Amino acid sequence: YDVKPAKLWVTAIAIGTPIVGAEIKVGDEECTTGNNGTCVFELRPGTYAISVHEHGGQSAHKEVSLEEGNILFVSLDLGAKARHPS
Amino acid sequence: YDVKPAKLWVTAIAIGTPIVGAEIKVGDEECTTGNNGTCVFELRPGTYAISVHEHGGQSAHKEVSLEEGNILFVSLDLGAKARHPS
Amino acid sequence: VEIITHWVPHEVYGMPGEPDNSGKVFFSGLKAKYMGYPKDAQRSPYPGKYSKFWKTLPAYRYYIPDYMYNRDEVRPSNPIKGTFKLEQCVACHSVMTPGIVRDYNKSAHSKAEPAPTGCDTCHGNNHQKLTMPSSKACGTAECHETQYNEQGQGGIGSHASCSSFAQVECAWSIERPPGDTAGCTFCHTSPEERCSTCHQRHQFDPAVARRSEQCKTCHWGKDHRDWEAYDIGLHGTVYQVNKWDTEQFDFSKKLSDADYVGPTCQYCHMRGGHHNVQRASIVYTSMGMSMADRGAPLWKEKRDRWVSICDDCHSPRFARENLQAMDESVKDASLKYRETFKVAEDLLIDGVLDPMPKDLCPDWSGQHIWSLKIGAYHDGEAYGGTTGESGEFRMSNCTDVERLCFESVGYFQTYIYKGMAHGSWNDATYSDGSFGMDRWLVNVKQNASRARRLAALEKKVGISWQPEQFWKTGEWLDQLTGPYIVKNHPGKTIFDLCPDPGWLDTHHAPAEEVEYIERKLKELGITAGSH
Amino acid sequence: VEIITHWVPHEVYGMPGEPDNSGKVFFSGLKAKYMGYPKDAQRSPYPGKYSKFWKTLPAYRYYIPDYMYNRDEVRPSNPIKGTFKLEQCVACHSVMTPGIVRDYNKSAHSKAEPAPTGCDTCHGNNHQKLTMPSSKACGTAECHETQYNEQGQGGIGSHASCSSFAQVECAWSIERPPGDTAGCTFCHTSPEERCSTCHQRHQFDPAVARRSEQCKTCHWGKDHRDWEAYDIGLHGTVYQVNKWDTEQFDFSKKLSDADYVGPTCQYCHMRGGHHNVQRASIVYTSMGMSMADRGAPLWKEKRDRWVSICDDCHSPRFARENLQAMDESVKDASLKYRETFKVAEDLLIDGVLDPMPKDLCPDWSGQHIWSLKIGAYHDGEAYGGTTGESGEFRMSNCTDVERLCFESVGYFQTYIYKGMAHGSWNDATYSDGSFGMDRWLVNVKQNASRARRLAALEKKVGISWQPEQFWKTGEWLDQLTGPYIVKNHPGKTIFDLCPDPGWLDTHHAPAEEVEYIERKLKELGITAGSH
Ligand code: HEC
Ligand code: HEC
Ligand code: HEC
Ligand code: HEC
Ligand code: HEC
Ligand code: HEC
Ligand code: HEC
Ligand code: HEC
Ligand code: HEC
Ligand code: HEC
Ligand code: HEC
Ligand code: HEC
Ligand code: HEC
Ligand code: HEC
Ligand SMILES: [K+]
Repeated sequence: YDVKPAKLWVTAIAIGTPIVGAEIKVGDEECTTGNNGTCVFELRPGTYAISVHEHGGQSAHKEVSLEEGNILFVSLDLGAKARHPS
Repeated sequence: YDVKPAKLWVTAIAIGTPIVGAEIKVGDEECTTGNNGTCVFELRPGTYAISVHEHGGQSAHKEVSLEEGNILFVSLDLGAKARHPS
Repeated sequence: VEIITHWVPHEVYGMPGEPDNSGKVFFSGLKAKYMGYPKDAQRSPYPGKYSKFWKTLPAYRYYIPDYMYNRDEVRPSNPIKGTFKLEQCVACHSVMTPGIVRDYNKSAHSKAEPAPTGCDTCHGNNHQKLTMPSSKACGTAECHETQYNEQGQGGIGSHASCSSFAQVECAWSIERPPGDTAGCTFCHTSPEERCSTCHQRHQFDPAVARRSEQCKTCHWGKDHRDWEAYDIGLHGTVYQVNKWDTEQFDFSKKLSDADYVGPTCQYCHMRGGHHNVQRASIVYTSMGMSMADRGAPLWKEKRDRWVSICDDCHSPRFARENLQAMDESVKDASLKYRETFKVAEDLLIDGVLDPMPKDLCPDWSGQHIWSLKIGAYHDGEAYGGTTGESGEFRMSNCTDVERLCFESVGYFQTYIYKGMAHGSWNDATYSDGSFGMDRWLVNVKQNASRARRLAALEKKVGISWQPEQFWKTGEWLDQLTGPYIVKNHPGKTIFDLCPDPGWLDTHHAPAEEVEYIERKLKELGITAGSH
Repeated sequence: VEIITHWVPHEVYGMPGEPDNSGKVFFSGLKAKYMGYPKDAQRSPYPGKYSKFWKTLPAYRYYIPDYMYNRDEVRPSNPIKGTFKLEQCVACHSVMTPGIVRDYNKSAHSKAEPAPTGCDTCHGNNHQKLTMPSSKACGTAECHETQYNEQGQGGIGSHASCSSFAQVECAWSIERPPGDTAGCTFCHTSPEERCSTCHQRHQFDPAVARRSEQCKTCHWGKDHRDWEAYDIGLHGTVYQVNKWDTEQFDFSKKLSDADYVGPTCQYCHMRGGHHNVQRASIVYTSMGMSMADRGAPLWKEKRDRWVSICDDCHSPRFARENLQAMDESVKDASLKYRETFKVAEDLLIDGVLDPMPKDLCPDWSGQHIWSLKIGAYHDGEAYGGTTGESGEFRMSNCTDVERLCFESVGYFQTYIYKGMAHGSWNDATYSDGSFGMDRWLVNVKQNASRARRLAALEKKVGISWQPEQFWKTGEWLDQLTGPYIVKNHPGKTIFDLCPDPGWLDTHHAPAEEVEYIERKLKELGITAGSH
């Protein structure tokens, strides 16, 4: 029997615009966002802590409980202070 | 072997409009233009002189040396003096 | 929506006084120094009466090709040298200009025997002495003389004269910088000069030429909603719904055998495949701006012919009476315009028009003749010009009252004629038709009222109104022919400076047309008209 | 046509003073008490700099979904509970929303192996935690990163910025009640935010996306007749005649292999299937309202690239010279507008403009800056605002002269650029093109004349004209941002109240663009511009 892993999308926003180069921590996994501002994680069932950090000093946190074969998109806005020139 | 003739298009105009009635002679073959205002000649390769004579006493002259199997369109604008009512 | 002055690198922002042809961005197009068209650019002069004042662009070479391309003095340079066989044209261009060869290979010209009508047949063998084939080239006795002669049967305002008369002697085109009216060259010259019209090069497919949409590219817009009227009418509805159903519309059939459910432009205007598109026309009415009762006994035989075409899918009576309705709409439209014109004419006669023609920029001719003056109807000091001479009919460089009058007869009235003729009921009414003229009549009356109220106030208070400077001069106005003639040739007009005979001098109405009218006027006992 | 006040039961007739949101019929929309948009309705705030003043409707949630739908704080309620397998999505929705499932089943997404891209892949498994997939969702590295990155290469005025800049910081949208400009949200956000653009959900067919008509839904109308110009031009004529003939147009082919008889929007703008639709653009000219000679040596390489595209079916020369004609039309158009603007500017400087900006309702910013003021060109007391600051360019809340100027450059001028670029000769001339600007110039001059004549009369008679109350206040005007800021935040502007960095602060021109311009200006020896 194969336990189908959960798929978690995490999008980092700064009042509408995607944050580039933000680091998203979900469980033990790390992802540094590209132009999307979106990281996709494939995770085993369980409860996880999502944390989005960006070099400006702004952070967003959300705790998520994932079942078997769950697909969830998470959208976290870090406010206007997370918007940096170029 | 067949010496493929050269096709000579001679268009008589009077600052735009085609001159009807105007006659064109090249070599021995004598053409006289209709409403179209053009004469299609088929000539043996060589050098030929083109003359465009009119009833209204206005002419244009030119000379062409046609090789084998040439197609050349010639446009000769005789001017406003080669333009009579109706 | 803003005039965006950011993001784009500053290095490319144009600053006041800099040339417009530098390639720099001028915000809202302001503050640039007008350099004008490239007069050093290798090109051809335009043909015809007004050659001297006809400013041209390189692109124009293609549009009247016999004069503007094919003469040795004018033919443009070409980087490819040599004289070639047909095989060579095809092979090289198959890669260099792929689409042209793709089209050519599909064409009947390529398949023709014993010898194909190849690139060389239409363009020549010598790549340094290439030519662009005009209608004259296609219409040679050996080739398509039939279609050339058919088209050439057309009178004024037909495909036979749309270049030589309408465009070559186009007032506005001559008057303005080239590019202002570049589109006019590209549109007008085609039907008369280039047979790639309707059946596109290089495929030359009669099947595609039989489609209604072919005409839309020219027969649309502000001053002739031919396409729009047809398209939205029930004929156009039938067409759009059925055109790709081969059981309803078979474009492979010749027009003589056309058995469509509904008519196409070609079905009516090119009956039997005749290339004189004006063949069935009753009388030329200057785009429908001039008025005629086409249903009058004078034109009985010509209207009957139209009923013969509608007869195909309707009772004579139904068609007869529907076209009679058109006649009535046309007459009622001119009734409105006569009222509209009266208001405008009264402003001129009373001298309260703001401003009077004398205070406007000189017209294309270099004169101060009233815009709306029709030489055949108007004569007097107030109108200007010699006896029988008309003004420059325009929507530009005039008063609002003059402009709105132009719009009423030159746009809205044409929507009524073309609308009713093609079965577009809304084009003749709500959609800038009858009710368009209504709206403009109100607009004219209001403008007349305001101008008269100001003149009355200024008289009583003792102000003599000095017409503003912008009526006389301005950045665009200064570039026109009018100011140039007044300055550089003081005593004379454009007609003096261009003494050559025009199109009208060498082209007359056919003998049969005069013969018909004279016969019918005698038959009915109506007085003949004047010059 | 009447305002019909009968037949419909009286019980539902709205009487003066009653709420407009009661659902009662108010004849001609009169006498109702304006209640405004439902601010209690569960919805999302708009993102961006002006979030605080951005009034939103529930419907907007879909249009910028990452911020406006996908956040837990905002996600709307749903009557269906549970987390489901893909089978369950399809089975339930096959009946509940049949068309979506019909589309999905046709899509390649459903057929994909080893696992399909199913409803759950794009929307989520938990029906209480559903999400709407943005361009970011499609553009994940595992999926369609290529197309996302391609589109994202676009600069200002591209599909990459049409939401984030143009719409999120849209002056008029912010200024007005929502619904006044609801259509702007629905149109602008799509290309940037939703990849269901061009290839519709849920079928996502590239074959349908390759059709010209796809672009028409946004690229039409008053300020960009892109579709109209293409459609009526010979390219559009060829298209309409041949588009359902598979031998002429094969939409199954990829754009790299496109061998059509005539071009599509995609053929030119999405060359090779590249998703940056602006890739081939020469320079951003603010919808063509700003002016540039694109044929100038500065832009030689960029124009050459366009000739390379036309090369497919034309000689380089023919294409080069045709686009040169466009350049000339563009330059001649701005010549006219400069004359038009001068008339308007003179009214302001002479202070006889009726009325002056100070007597109009405050602009969106809460200021009385002149509508037509361009900060880069205009500075002075008469213009208003700080140095370098522009006015709110608008067709609303202004004088006729201001309005007609906006219309001339913002509508008619664009018809000339787009018209000439796409081969619509009438769009550049008769159909509100060159001759549109002509008509408006006359209209501006007349309005200037009248205003000056009144001012002169009032001086001599000793009347100091008090601008009417309706310039300042009115039922609609009172609902705008201007009056609110003046009343509630007296000393400050909207820029003070929204201090956050804007789009322009974080987004700059690409390095290669600046590098090219600097190289070319040095190569030709032209002075660089200013801020
Ligand atoms: C542009 C290249 C055109 C296409 C394609 C078609 N027509 Fe045309 N047509 C065109 C012009 C410029 C003119 C006359 C201009 C002038 O000198 O006044 C015409 C004329 C006609 C007419 C006669 C109108 C009149 O007032 O007598 C008709 C009836 C007509 N055209 C019909 C027509 C049809 C049916 C076409 C499609 C097959 C068509 N035209 C193509 C320009 C162009
Ligand atoms: C092939 C797919 C084409 C591309 C790419 C472009 N054009 Fe085209 N054009 C094409 C056809 C088949 C036609 C119809 C030819 C006819 O006989 O009418 C055209 C037409 C034009 C025209 C108008 C026709 C004329 O006056 O000669 C113009 C002005 C034109 N084409 C220019 C043009 C330019 C500038 C292009 C690049 C941007 C371009 N075309 C692309 C086929 C194709
Ligand atoms: C549009 C208004 C056209 C213009 C301008 C020209 N042609 Fe045409 N042509 C047109 C149609 C609709 C058709 C099909 C008519 C039919 O009979 O069904 C044609 C057909 C031709 C043909 C084929 C002749 C035949 O066997 O039926 C030729 C050879 C042809 N046309 C030539 C031609 C030339 C030389 C033109 C310039 C003067 C020309 N055409 C103009 C529509 C239009
Ligand atoms: C048959 C039902 C028609 C179709 C299809 C189209 N038109 Fe027509 N057109 C038709 C009539 C009966 C008339 C009035 C002629 C008259 O004087 O009684 C017209 C008028 C025109 C004109 C004006 C011609 C003139 O002499 O002034 C033009 C230029 C014209 N139509 C063009 C045209 C085009 C381009 C069409 C296709 C879209 C078209 N017509 C359709 C009859 C019919
Ligand atoms: C009933 C189902 C019908 C049959 C069978 C036929 N026609 Fe008809 N016809 C029908 C309607 C509803 C109308 C419209 C009447 C109106 O008031 O406008 C018509 C119209 C005609 C007309 C006149 C209109 C026109 O297009 O010219 C004619 C001349 C006509 N019908 C003839 C006709 C003939 C010959 C039929 C037999 C083949 C025929 N109709 C069948 C409804 C019906
Ligand atoms: C609406 C949803 C659109 C569709 C469908 C297409 N386009 Fe678009 N396009 C749209 C907007 C709102 C914008 C820019 C707005 C702004 O921020 O200024 C654009 C932009 C373009 C451009 C660039 C224009 C410029 O000034 O640089 C091009 C060349 C363009 N669009 C072309 C285009 C084509 C070819 C399309 C069909 C495949 C198309 N667009 C679809 C809105 C929408
Ligand atoms: C199926 C036959 C439909 C019915 C019935 C209605 N709509 Fe539709 N709509 C449908 C499709 C296939 C599309 C294209 C989807 C895309 O990706 O663009 C649409 C589009 C819309 C839109 C615009 C697209 C968007 O912004 O999301 C709107 C606003 C819309 N539809 C609303 C709508 C409404 C209110 C309807 C009832 C009156 C309606 N649609 C009917 C398919 C179908
Ligand atoms: C219209 C302007 C479009 C927008 C906005 C987006 N796409 Fe598109 N897409 C478009 C066309 C005309 C085509 C076919 C192009 C071709 O190469 O022939 C496509 C194609 C795709 C594809 C298929 C890729 C392929 O194998 O060729 C994908 C996967 C795709 N597009 C995705 C995509 C995404 C993710 C978008 C949002 C950012 C998007 N497209 C926008 C037209 C348009
Ligand atoms: C090829 C022949 C084209 C087709 C088909 C379409 N367009 Fe185009 N477009 C073309 C050119 C050569 C230009 C001018 C570009 C320049 O700066 O020289 C344009 C212009 C536009 C623009 C403006 C882009 C800008 O940079 O400002 C837009 C937005 C645009 N075109 C859109 C567009 C659409 C939607 C089309 C389909 C209907 C379309 N174009 C057809 C060439 C061609
Ligand atoms: C006669 C039936 C032709 C044959 C055979 C070929 N072409 Fe042609 N071509 C023809 C015409 C009537 C025109 C329009 C001329 C004008 O004055 O506008 C053309 C035009 C061209 C052009 C320039 C226009 C353009 O689209 O760029 C080129 C470069 C051209 N033709 C090339 C060409 C080639 C390579 C051919 C052989 C395959 C060919 N043409 C065949 C008429 C005819
Ligand atoms: C080699 C490659 C060839 C050969 C053998 C022929 N042609 Fe051409 N032709 C060629 C090029 C690269 C160009 C474009 C030149 C440019 O504009 O930069 C052309 C152009 C034409 C044209 C258009 C002329 C114009 O722009 O005004 C025509 C009408 C043309 N060629 C016709 C033609 C014919 C009839 C040939 C056979 C005899 C032929 N070409 C040969 C490239 C090549
Ligand atoms: C011989 C030919 C016939 C026969 C046997 C029938 N019809 Fe007619 N019909 C005929 C002509 C020549 C005309 C046109 C008359 C004209 O307008 O000049 C008609 C007309 C009609 C109409 C239209 C009446 C109208 O215009 O208002 C209808 C509706 C009609 N015909 C119907 C019809 C029916 C039902 C017949 C069989 C019983 C019938 N016709 C016979 C020619 C002929
Ligand atoms: C209607 C308006 C609107 C509603 C009010 C809003 C806020 C916008 C925003 C803009 C802006 C800003 C631009 C940039 C140009 C400028 O001069 O300020 C404008 C561009 C525009 C185009 C691009 C055309 C080009 O660049 O050649 C397109 C395709 C637009 C179309 C939408 C439209 C969809 C049918 C509606 C509604 C509006 N616009 Fe816009 N927009 N827009 N626009
Ligand atoms: C042109 C006019 C017209 C010619 C003058 C006449 C007499 C009418 C009559 C009316 C009336 C009355 C109505 C009812 C509305 C009102 O406010 O008075 C009007 C409606 C109308 C519609 C309905 C649209 C809707 O209700 O949403 C339609 C489809 C109309 C179209 C015709 C039209 C055909 C192309 C032409 C011509 C006219 N109308 Fe009308 N009409 N109409 N109309
Ligand atoms: K018949």
